[PDB]
Amino acid sequence: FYRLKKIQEKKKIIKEKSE
Amino acid sequence: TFGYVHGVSGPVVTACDMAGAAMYELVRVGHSELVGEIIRLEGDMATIQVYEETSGVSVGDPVLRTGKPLSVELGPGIMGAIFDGIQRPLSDISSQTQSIYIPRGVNVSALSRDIKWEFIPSKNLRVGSHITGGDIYGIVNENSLIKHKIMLPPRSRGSVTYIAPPGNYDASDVVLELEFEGVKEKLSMVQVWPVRQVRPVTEKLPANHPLLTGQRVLDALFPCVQGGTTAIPGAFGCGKTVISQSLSKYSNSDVIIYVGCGERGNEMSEVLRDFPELTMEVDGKVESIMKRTALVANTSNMPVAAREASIYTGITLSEYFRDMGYHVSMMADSTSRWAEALREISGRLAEMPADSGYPAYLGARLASFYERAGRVKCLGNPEREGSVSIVGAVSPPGGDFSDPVTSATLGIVQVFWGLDKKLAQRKHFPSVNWLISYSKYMRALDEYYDKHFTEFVPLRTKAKEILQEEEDLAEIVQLVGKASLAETDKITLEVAKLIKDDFLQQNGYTPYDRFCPFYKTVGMLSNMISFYDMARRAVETTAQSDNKITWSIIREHMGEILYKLSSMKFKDPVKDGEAKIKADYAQLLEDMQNAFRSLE
Amino acid sequence: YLSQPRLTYKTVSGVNGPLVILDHVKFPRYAEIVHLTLPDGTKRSGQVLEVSGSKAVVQVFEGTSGIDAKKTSCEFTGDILRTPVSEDMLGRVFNGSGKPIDRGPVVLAEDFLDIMGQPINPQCRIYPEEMIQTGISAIDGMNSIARGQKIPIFSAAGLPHNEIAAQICRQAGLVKKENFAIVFAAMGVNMETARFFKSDFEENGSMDNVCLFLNLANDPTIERIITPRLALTTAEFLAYQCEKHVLVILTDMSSYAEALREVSAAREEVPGRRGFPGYMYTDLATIYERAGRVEGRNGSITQIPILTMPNDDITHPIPDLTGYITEGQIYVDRQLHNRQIYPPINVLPSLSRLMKSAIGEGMTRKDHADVSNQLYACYAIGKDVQAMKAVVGEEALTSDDLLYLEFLQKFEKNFITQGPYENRTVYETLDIGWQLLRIFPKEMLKRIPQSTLSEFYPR
Amino acid sequence: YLSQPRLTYKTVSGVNGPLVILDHVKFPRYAEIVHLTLPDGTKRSGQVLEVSGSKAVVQVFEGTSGIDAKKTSCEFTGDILRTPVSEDMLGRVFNGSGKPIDRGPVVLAEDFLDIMGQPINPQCRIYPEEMIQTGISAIDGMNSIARGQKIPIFSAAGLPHNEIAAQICRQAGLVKKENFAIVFAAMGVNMETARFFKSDFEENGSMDNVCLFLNLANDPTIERIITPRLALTTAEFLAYQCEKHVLVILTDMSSYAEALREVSAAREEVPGRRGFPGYMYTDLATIYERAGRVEGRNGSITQIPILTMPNDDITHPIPDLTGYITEGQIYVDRQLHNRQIYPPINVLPSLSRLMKSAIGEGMTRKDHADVSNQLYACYAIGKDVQAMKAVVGEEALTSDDLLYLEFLQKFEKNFITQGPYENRTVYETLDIGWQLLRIFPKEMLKRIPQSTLSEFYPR
Amino acid sequence: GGLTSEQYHSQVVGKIGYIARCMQTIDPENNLKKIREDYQDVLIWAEKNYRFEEILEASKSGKCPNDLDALSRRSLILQELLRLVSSISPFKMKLDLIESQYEKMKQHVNLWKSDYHVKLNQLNQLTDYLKNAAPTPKNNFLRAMTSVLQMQIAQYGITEDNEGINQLFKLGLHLLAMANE
Amino acid sequence: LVQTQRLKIMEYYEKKEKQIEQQKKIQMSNLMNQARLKVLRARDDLITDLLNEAKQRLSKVVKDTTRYQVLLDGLVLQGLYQLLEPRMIVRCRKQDFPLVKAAVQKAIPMYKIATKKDVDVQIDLEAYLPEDIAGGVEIYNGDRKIKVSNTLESRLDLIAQQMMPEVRGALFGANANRKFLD
Amino acid sequence: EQEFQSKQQAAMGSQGNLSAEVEQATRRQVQGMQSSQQRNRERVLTQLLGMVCDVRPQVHPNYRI
Ligand SMILES: Nc1ncnc2c1ncn2[C@@H]1O[C@H](COP(=O)(O)OP(=O)(O)O)[C@@H](O)[C@H]1O
Repeated sequence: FYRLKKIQEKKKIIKEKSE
Repeated sequence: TFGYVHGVSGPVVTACDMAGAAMYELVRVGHSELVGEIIRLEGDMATIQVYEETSGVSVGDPVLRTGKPLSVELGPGIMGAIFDGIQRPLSDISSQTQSIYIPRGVNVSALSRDIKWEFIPSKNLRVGSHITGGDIYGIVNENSLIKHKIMLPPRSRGSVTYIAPPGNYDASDVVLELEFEGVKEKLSMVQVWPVRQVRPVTEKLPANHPLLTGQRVLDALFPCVQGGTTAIPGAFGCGKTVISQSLSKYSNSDVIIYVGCGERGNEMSEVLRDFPELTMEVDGKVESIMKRTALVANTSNMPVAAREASIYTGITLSEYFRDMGYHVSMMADSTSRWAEALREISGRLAEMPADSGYPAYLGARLASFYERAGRVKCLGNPEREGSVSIVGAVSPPGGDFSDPVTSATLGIVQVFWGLDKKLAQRKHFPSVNWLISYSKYMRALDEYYDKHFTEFVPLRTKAKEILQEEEDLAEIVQLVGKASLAETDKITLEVAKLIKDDFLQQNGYTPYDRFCPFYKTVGMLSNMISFYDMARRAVETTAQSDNKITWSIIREHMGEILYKLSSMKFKDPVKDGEAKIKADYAQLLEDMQNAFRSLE
Repeated sequence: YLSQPRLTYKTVSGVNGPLVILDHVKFPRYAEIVHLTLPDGTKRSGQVLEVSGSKAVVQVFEGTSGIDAKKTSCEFTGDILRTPVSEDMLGRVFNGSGKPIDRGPVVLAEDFLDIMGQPINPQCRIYPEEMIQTGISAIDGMNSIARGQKIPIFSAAGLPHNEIAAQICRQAGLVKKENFAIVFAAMGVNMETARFFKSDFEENGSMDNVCLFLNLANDPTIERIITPRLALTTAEFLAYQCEKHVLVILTDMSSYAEALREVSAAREEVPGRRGFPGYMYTDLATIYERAGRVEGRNGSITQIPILTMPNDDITHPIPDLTGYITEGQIYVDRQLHNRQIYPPINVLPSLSRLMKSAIGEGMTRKDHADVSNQLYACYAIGKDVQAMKAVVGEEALTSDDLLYLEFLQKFEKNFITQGPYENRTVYETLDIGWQLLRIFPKEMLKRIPQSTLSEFYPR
Repeated sequence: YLSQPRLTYKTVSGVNGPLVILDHVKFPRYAEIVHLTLPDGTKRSGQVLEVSGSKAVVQVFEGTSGIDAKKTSCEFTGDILRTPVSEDMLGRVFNGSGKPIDRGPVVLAEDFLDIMGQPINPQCRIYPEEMIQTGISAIDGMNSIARGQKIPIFSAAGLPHNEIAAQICRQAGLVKKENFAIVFAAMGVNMETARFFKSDFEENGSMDNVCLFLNLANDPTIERIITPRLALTTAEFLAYQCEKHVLVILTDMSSYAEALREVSAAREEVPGRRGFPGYMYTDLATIYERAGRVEGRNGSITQIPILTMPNDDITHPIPDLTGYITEGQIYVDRQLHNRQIYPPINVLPSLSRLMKSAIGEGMTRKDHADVSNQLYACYAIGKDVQAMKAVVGEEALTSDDLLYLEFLQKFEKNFITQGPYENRTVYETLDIGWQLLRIFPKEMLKRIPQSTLSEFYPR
Repeated sequence: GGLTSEQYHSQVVGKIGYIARCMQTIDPENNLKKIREDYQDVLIWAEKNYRFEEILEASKSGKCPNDLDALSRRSLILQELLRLVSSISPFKMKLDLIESQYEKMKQHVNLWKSDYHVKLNQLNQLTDYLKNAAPTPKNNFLRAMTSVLQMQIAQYGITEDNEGINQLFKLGLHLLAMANE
Repeated sequence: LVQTQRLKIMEYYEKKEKQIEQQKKIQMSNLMNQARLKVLRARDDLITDLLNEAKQRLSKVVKDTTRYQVLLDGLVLQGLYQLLEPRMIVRCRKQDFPLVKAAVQKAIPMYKIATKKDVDVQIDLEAYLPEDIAGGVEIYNGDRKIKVSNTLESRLDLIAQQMMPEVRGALFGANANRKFLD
Repeated sequence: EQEFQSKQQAAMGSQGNLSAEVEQATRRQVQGMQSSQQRNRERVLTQLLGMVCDVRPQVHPNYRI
């Protein structure tokens, strides 16, 4: 769960970076 | 020149304007100049694991860029000193500040520059003599125990242009000037070495000599060697710190570096209180063991990021004294705390974790740290031989040895002194679990045992056989009881109980069992194994006869002898001489023989 | 002193869980304290957990419920959290945040001390060696405490850890045959526990020398993260500046650990075992390691954290890390309590790391160590004999097993069992230990050297 | 050949663990090789892990310590990693990156071969049916190896897997009814292990036919990502081009998997089990599946990886995914090692999937398959009987159960147990197997056809 | 020898220089002709004055002996010989016996395992203690015994199993270890 | 007495004989390893002598201005094509500055024609290349964070390391044991 | 003892003989290598220098206007 939550947070940050 | 603090998430700071800052470079963050090390570098911003508490650090604070890696000053003045994680002399801090705390950002020198050391140059060296890294170009009479050899820094070489005459020189005075390719290098007694770079050696010779601890179970069943790597996993209260301190007090290592990486501070205070009183005899003169012990203390509540530095500093100091020809022993008080510090810094960096949150590079870090231990043929011109025996205690959370730190450690360390919580609760100290523990140096040490203690290897083998047989019989008895046990099985059980209670366990806080010389460690085992042999012989050879000798007959007839075997441990190596102890053990053997003959 | 006017920000960018987030902060300071005036005038407090550029993540102590984005006004104190400390704090009751709840005035500070304190220079730290006579046989006899020791009480929900701690308070004194100031912090303790401790300190004439920090069950959860530190800070002031001997009692460190877990989960920090933060060891060490004596100062701080083991699991992260940090533990046992043995202290899983030096010749008596070790060995063997008897029955026990069972019975009846107000001296405890050990013949006492047995056994 | 000048970028945009992310790269090439000149002149090498427009996430083999932005010069070689290969690579010692560490010259390339290897058409891959007489009865007797097979050695920390590997290396040979050239890839082996293997090869006179790749524990941990491929590439060159019967030893696939996990976590990829990359199966397969024979060629590549199972867990992702690829596994047991047996090969969980076609009449002997099957059956039944005995006691065991226990004892004492320098021909191993099977009556050997019982049992 | 090439060749140059210095110290008179010829390939770079850089270039190019294992073995042989001579300094050894000791040391497979090394370590314990020891009765007795031992070793040499030398070693070491009170 | 003493003496003698045999085997292995490495090092030294001769030949060729001008034009244009930047700088040897100027003059129009991209190329008259270098140029982009080193010292190395298989096959003959080249 | 001394003498003599033999073999191999390289020095050098001098400037294939 911690790894998946961390991956989700990183994906959100990357999406913001692309936007 | 200056970066600027940008953010602070705990021990991890971020800093803008650090375009050319190298990875693992050392910077000073904040106005108090808290030391820190760059660990990642994105764009023109760096991120710094600060070795001091970052509370009160504000965005925009200067971050000075010192174009050097985390390094230690190596030279006279280390022995007998207690440093912190980043090698600041805590005694000098206390004297300078006159306060019971460690000020944040205090910048006192690692080695005092005021003391005048007695320096005698190497006689052969002259102007125009080719000298290279690791060459001993002088000896500094640091104290009665340690002749601090003064060696060229590794990666330094050239022709000598000036070698100082013998006399009193301080750590800042130039002692040796040399030149290479025209460029001239001046050298005082102190050399700065990056802590994360392994100090080179000509060769890493195989480990071939025991690291005689004071403990019977460690010396006999699970030997360690000078230059080996050891681990001591165990729950809280099992006794790994006490094993480390007993090895620090009574062992054949010319130097001992205690690293206290992330453990109690009262333990470091206890070390400082005890060691000055403890003494060892050199040339018939008693000299304190603190004259050869160096402490690198970073207690549990001191900055987390410093713990890693502590370990590294520790090993570097050990390596420095290995290159002189001394058999250093580095006690890593708890590598679990170092792993936890790595995990915290990783969490602040939002790195992807490995098992149980630890970083993906924990195993690599532990392996690289343990690989610095082997016995070596030191660098430099004078042929020498040093060692760094790394004894690294592990603290598995919940006493579970599946811990990632413990599992990674057992894949590196060659000796495994696993401690049992149940044995500790029974006060069966040292709590070493004789079943799971192992030492991969026994085959490399039989060469030495057969020539110094020729009678010991078979005794060790028989003792381990007895313990394994007792384990099997106990597994059976727990469910079936002792009613159906064969008589020889009863003898195995009872001699195994004798070995456990009266040979393996050793009260380390008594005048007689604090240190158990190897002549004792082998004499006691010889007597117990002889009793086992005689009891088994009697029982087996009288099984067919009508006068069946059993365990009960032996116990009733040999109560006094059994009590003497149990009390063999109480012999005092110092109050009672070695000759007296050996004679008393021989007399007990004679009593055993006579009693068995009178019984059969 | 800070003379510049402090900035008040209405620029609350976002809120999430217990973390307010402020933007356009001018040079935020990490760990800085912030005062939040909510829309309805409710004044809360928070601590800057992180700074980044012009952003500051403020951890509100009272919780973020009711926080507005456009109307909440956060004024930055310009300094880290600092407790106002004075010797008058002895004999006062404060809430978990240090604000008085006894209808007295605020603390007229003698000094403003950093709540987090500082680690004591190990070279200047003195090793505790003055034994405290808690009066409890199970503690003095086999887990003796030293003045300046971190020795928590491991217990479970419903067990008499409060009673044992109160007894230690009311009959703790040096073995010199002076009062102990007490600093009592409570985290998430029901009203009954707080009333019990307060009424026990009042019944005895000690309330003059007791300072209480109370954070009951209904009080803010995050505030429990500062309730210990405040208390310890006070103790430090009373110990290392006023030269008092301060017994610090932190009640329900399980509640403090769970509050820390809540904050870490809000911050999504790397978890350790069972969801607790990966740094819970470091934080519990920051709490516990504020104990012991110090060179050149005649004061001391003795810590006795009381922590509830979840599900009576001594391997749970809270008790496990506490044992890793502290210098021992007093293990309150449910099996003994259900049998109505008080104090239900199971000496076998208990430990005192400074007992080895607080006992011997000089301090207490010279048979203390041997008697304690032999009692431990015989008790463990008696428990083993009980376990084997559960399987093989009475008739299969040898005479030695019967000796060990008799020792176990008389040990749990005469040594462990003790009146709630009975103050046994260390010598009485050792005499009881010897009268129990005399069950066995000398030859069965293999821990005690013959020199000690010959002198002490016959009597 | 590539004649165009290489492009050197001082444009490093970030450093993160082993990764160096560059920007403004002209047409990045995936898997391209980069040469990083550090500010102080230290030259390192890396491989482009991914490309995105003008970016390139290089992965440095020697580690990123000392690298800085604005000064590190990354020169892009314009090609994938093509290692030099020559026949004179036999009798050489190279580090994990292929550079000499025996004080010899750099490899004078006979050819430049891609380390990733050239996939082999399954239509023209010969099925290996030639048995390897390793001389270890626990492998020859029951888990026989066929020349061209992939069969790891599953073990744990402290077990003698290195000794077993050395024994196989110095005793490997065909069954008598062409000597092996050894290629060694050490990944994370301490100095003791590398010195042991090197001394074993020198002492046994095989060093002229041994090529060592050493990546010790102190060496960089991203280098061991290429250390096996390099080794295998050389093996392929020696096997499919020089016509040499190669034997490839890979010391610690656990350390290689840890390096993979390190790179994956640095890349922040979606993790697999235990944090290992989701693609560990494919990365491990690209290494294991390079064994075997091919049509037209005369050489072969026998592959014997060695794994250190964490916590002795054969379900751990590394051993699990290694079992899915390699054809069997040799399983070193901790219990047998503790009981001082050598080799500590537990024949119950270990198997060789190409044993059935390698044994039998003409290859070794008629009774090989039946003898092995019956030994395995008797061993399993004996283990079950031992488990039952541990609970109910020996007095409740029937005569046949005692026979099974006797077989188990004599099987671990005579068949599995073996001197480190003793190579038992397959026929001696089968004779020992028959001597152990003769403990039981013919009526209890259910898995041996009567046609063979009548021929081999009565002797 | 996992040393970097630069470090390895600097160490080679240092070993050559150390062999030259050891030869000069043991036999400044060049009387030990046999040993000097045995070490000609390494002593040529010191008899003919070369700069450190020239010798380093020669070592890199292969002209100098650039095998650290062989150089270390030879340097250890000469170091042990010089240690024997210095610990025997007042009682000069005969050239023939010096050559015999050198030949025995050369023959030995591993000198750090040699009984010669252990005997020299014992003699050095005695001599190092006596270097600074004040004239107390123990120190005078140890000085006398050490002088007699040095004379005997000069007459015979440490390669032999001379019972007299062994017994003198035992008694002198026991006196040294015995308490000063 | 004879039996036991004899047994011990044979044990001692046989163990010493086994040690001597092991030492002989180790000495043999070390001797053969040293011989192999010495031959390999001789081969490497011969190849390095060949490379040094090639360096000398290039240093001779650069002096022939008629040939060096064409070579320099090729090198400069190749660097420009490798970079494909809007603004580039050319580092050249100080004495080669006229030739590099002519090369850039020739290359700019051809570069524009071939890449359809306008370009500004400036010869770095401040920081020239070391004068010991055999020749060639070095083309940097506008900010100098990207460079292409078209020096002869670099081009010779680039080609020779790729050609090493052919040099090995030619100078020291091919390999008989290599049956398959695929 | 005497048998051991004879064995040691034989081992020393054989070691010296074979060390001389391998030194001679190494010298022969090096001389053969030199003789083989002298024949193809000029051809390989000419090919290498011709490849160096033939620049052939070219754009990356992926470049698109
Ligand atoms: N050799 C020993 N002799 C006597 N007591 C010991 C010994 N080893 C450990 N102990 C006991 O174990 C307790 C725990 O010691 P320590 O090792 O400091 O704990 P930890 O396991 O946390 O390091 C101590 O209080 C000490 O009394």
